[PDB]
Amino acid sequence: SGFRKMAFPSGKVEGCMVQVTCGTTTLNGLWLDDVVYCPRHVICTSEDMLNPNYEDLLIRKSNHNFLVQAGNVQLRVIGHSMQNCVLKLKVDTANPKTPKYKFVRIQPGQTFSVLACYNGSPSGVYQCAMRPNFTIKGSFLNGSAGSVGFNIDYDCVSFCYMHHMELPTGVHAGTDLEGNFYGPFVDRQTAQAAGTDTTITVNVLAWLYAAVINGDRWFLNRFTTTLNDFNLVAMKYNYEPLTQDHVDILGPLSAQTGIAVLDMCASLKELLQNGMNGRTILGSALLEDEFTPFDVVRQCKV
Amino acid sequence: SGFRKMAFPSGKVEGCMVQVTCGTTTLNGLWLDDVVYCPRHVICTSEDMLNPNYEDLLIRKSNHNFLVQAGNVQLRVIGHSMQNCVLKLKVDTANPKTPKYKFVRIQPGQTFSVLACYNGSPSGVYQCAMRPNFTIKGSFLNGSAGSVGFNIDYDCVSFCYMHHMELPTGVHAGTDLEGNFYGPFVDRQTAQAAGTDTTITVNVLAWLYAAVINGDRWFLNRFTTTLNDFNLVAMKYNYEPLTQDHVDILGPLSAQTGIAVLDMCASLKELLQNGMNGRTILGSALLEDEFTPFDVVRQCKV
Repeated sequence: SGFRKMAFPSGKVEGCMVQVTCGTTTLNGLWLDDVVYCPRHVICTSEDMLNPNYEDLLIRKSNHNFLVQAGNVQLRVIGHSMQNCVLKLKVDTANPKTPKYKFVRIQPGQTFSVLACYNGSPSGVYQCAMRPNFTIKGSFLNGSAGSVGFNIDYDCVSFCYMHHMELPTGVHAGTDLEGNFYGPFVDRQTAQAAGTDTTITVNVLAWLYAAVINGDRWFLNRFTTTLNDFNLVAMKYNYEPLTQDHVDILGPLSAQTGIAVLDMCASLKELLQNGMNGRTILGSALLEDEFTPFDVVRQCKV
Repeated sequence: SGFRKMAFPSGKVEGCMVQVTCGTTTLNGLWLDDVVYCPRHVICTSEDMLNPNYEDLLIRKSNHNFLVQAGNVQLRVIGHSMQNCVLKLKVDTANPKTPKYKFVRIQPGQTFSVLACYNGSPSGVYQCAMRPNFTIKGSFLNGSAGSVGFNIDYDCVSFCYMHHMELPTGVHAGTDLEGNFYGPFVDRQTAQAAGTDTTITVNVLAWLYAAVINGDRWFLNRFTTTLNDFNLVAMKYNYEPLTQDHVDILGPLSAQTGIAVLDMCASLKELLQNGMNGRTILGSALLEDEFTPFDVVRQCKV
């Protein structure tokens, strides 16, 4: 037993990280088959981040202006093309370590692992969620751009995030591997800011089921609620609405614990309105919302 | 910006995990060079749980009774030995993925990355601290014994933990890689209890520094303290003693923030005597003690 924020094993992604350098600017790239993906802001210099004309910057670059190193193996670039807000650098050598993979765009509320990398070298792996306001609360220093987020299912890597930038409140914004940003953000210096964030209700319910599975059940009670009475309280506490589809998705955990979803909602309602009164749930004094139902099922097994 | 529980990249350790089966019992082993290390209770049957005599159980086993599979490769056991609570199975092939490595016995309060594995297949990675009472709070189900904990420094994997068992309170116990158990525990299914745990003071101070680096400053104040006076307060709250060597190890974080270590001690003292008044620090409503000073510098150093 036990329940922990767990990331996926990072080995399959580690062998895909490379360093991309354009002039004096270096960040990380993702080397799959004979293509290296990286944020397009690598082609800027200090006099360019204000209003970059990315189309014109890239045309004026030649293939020999991109220095791609996979460890100490130099990869020769033989084509460069725009992919929305990332670059696809074609190289002459296929990555021998390319895993089975797909590119997937994740929904707010879904989790993934992040391999934080600097200078093409992995530093750490951690788990995090795509927030409802399309940011992630990551841990990233300067040079982390091009670090990727991913899920792994039966040795297939589903890449879902590439890191681009830090917003003024310290949260992080980035794209999918098709180069489209999550949320309204742009890869320019603007006054852009994260919108107000909310709590991921279905995940908090999943985590309370995990707590029940782990023998932590002081917050269960005899009350039940309707879905709508729950959602009115949830709104008041800046929680996302719970849909019928979320209730259905919580079906497997409801069956395993014998606790109906709307009874757990009654528990959550009481926790929102009265607090924990000094108690903890799974070691936490706050309600945790970065575990999905799938994360609980995979970690708690049967 | 941002602060997350961050594990080391797991690739180097993933290539060392194998499956060891004896009869109906399966768990994980660690394959380095031509030796597989695994918990000795793989040789246990139903009648052996309360007081196994492991000398007897091992003599009743031949090299052929041990099935080792690395991926889809059967490894031939050509030798078997018991050292303390682990078994060393000599196999006929050296692991080609053996990383540069060492075996180390970690000290209480130190942290490590755990690669949780079932059937020889890594499932997840997460951070754990060796508690002062020599347990860890992990996430381990049946079949996870032989999962390892490790740190990585300059491509060298320092193995510090092999998982063996779960105590009745739901916390975890295991050995170093020479098979010596952390704490007074024994690998048998008896009523065992850990001592009351204490809080790892140097790590709380490290995390307060992480909070300051990330913009939380509300708990700072002008009071300072002696090391001696603070340690009287720590003793009163079941906090570990702070040594002068802890103070030295916090110096890089005092340097980056401008807060003298004994001033941070004064802040911690006020936090313990008053609580947080519903405020949070780095997102938590509790003081967190599972980050070492090195852990904070790894994520925060400019």
